[PDB]
Amino acid sequence: MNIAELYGKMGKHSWRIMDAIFKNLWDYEYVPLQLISSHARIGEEKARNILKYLSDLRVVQNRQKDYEGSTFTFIGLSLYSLHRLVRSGKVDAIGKLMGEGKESAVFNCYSEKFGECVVKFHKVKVKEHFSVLAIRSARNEFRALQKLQGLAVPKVYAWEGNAVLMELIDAKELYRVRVENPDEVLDMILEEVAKFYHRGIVHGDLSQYNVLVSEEGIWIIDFPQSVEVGEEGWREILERDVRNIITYFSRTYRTEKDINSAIDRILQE
Ligand SMILES: Nc1ncnc2c1ncn2[C@@H]1O[C@H](COP(=O)(O)OP(=O)(O)OP(=O)(O)O)[C@@H](O)[C@H]1O
Repeated sequence: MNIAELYGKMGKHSWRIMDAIFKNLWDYEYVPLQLISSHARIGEEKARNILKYLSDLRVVQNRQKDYEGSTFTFIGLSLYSLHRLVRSGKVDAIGKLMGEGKESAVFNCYSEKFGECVVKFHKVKVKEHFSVLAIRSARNEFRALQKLQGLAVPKVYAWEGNAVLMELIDAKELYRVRVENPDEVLDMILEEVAKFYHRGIVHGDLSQYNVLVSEEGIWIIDFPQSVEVGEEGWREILERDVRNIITYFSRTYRTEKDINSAIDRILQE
């Protein structure tokens, strides 16, 4: 069922129940029914009924093991985030899915103010909380993009929940394009990485899947794993972006660039 049809099934009472989940995410995964109810100002039995219906529509997940509590699914938190974008007047209509995998769903959408955009809905210290982590990814991407404005990255328009609204780039992933000047394209990527670094940003997942290319040039996208220069492991993360992109060019084009020199060059600037 499309996100636009799901959006159409939501009434004001539904939105207010979901606001009440969202505002309490910071201190529960499963927000207790009693608090959803007290925040939304909707009676308990009726809140319970709205939630069971939201569950049938896969917007929330309701649990009853320790206590009656509710949290967003991916679809739900995305729907809610879109809602906040629509109410801020930044989006008018959501459009068709452009792609989805492991980390995000990316939709086309149209804005009167910003034109034809994408909205990217994000999914996903002890190494072994879905909503708060997806919203932190979203926000991280948004701030990185903001600090990078003016370079070859999308213009960024807004952030709500797990959603970032940004400019549609008319270009394809590097991986899907055979370039005939690979050395120059590799150098234009490394130069942009140097400009990120001068702005205090490391991309954090640079690859052939998030450099976009056309006749016009390249763009870099996808910044939810980006860190600031000075954060823990930043330098090793920058090295991994440089090594990885250079390795992709070596494998695909037998480009000859030396990894350690490329990094030293970026770092000394
Ligand atoms: N601003 C945009 N303009 C054009 N297409 C985009 C834009 N943002 C995302 N896309 C398309 O959607 C795909 C997935 O988005 P993105 O790479 O940012 O998310 P991801 O979840 O990290 O996936 P990936 O592994 O491909 O990097 C892109 O590789 C690209 O083809």
